[PDB]
Amino acid sequence: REIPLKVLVKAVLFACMLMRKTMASRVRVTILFATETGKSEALAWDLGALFSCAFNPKVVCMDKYRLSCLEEERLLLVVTSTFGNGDCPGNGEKLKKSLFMLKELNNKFRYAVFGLGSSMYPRFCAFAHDIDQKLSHLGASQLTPMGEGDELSGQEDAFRSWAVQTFKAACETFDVRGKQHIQIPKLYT
Amino acid sequence: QLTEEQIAEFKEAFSLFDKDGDGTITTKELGTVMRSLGQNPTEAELQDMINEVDADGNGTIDFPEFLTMMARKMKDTDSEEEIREAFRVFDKDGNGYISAAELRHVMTNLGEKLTDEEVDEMIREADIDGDGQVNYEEFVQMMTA
Ligand SMILES: Cc1cc2nc3c(=O)[nH]c(=O)nc-3n(C[C@H](O)[C@H](O)[C@H](O)COP(=O)(O)O)c2cc1C
Ligand SMILES: [Ca+2]
Ligand SMILES: [Ca+2]
Ligand SMILES: [Ca+2]
Ligand SMILES: [Ca+2]
Repeated sequence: REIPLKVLVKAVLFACMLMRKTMASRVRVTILFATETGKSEALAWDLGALFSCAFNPKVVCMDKYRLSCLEEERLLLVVTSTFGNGDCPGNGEKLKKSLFMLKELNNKFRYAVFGLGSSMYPRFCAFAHDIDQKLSHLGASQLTPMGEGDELSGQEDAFRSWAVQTFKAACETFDVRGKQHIQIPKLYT
Repeated sequence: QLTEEQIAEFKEAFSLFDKDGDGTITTKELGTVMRSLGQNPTEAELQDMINEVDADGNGTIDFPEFLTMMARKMKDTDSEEEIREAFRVFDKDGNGYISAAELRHVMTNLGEKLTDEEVDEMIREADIDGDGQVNYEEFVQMMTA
């Protein structure tokens, strides 16, 4: 018993050389998040974990996202909370200004949205609804309906619920081989 | 390039995948190790990988197909990134250092539970600056000998 490090290392290099290739051949997915208290970013990186089971997801803060990209996306996923009165989180105003200025979109990509909110306020998940309504108008096809995780009534539960359903749908419109047999995380049961 | 030493290491590396010892690596034996390493390819992707290295199109990978590939991919530039992706598999915290535990973790995940001793040596097996750890520089120097 045992494997010399120099050997193991060559073996893991073998696996990595293979994952790299199947990964670059998968479909890219962009996950955008905006957040004040960090709950959206956590859910956003959770969405990435789930999407890593069939796609090439990337988690990116709304303020580091260059709109030019909208013209090349295959599937855009958005996870953001709301503040003030239908206001976006801090790191979301930059993209907010843009997305609402934007009058046209040639690449009618696919998108799904999920926003964090709190029933207490009259404008519930208003920012998430704002970007969601705006994207349909621009032409993109709503993969799955917008979800809403109520800070008061089981946010995660709702998230996970939407995370999984939005994923089974993505594996469908994108023709994912072995669709119904993909082993996803344990939290999404 | 390619010295009997390197070839022989690639054979033992090959063996790590060919657990049952029949001389071929199956789409099943591949998934097992990749998932052990925290890689999550789908069944259809597993066959892709098997199909890519499978030169005789006979359904599985023998050492020769394995050697054929590794020898080529090694002398290349992509190794840069790939070798580095190989580091991350070990360096879970991405702190730039492969600590003893991390090495333990991967091994236990590979179904290889070792005493804390043989693990600390499995490190000094490439620890240039004797800090009981493997950095990137020492890791890349260990892959390219
Ligand atoms: C001052 C303040 C104003 C808020 N306004 C709204 C609002 O108008 N609509 C809503 O749905 N949620 C509202 N919330 C709740 C956040 O959306 C919710 O706390 C969320 O969990 C924080 O998410 P984050 O961690 O991703 O930023 C508000 C919270 C605070 C502290
Ligand atoms: Ca075998
Ligand atoms: Ca073969
Ligand atoms: Ca580390
Ligand atoms: Ca060292």
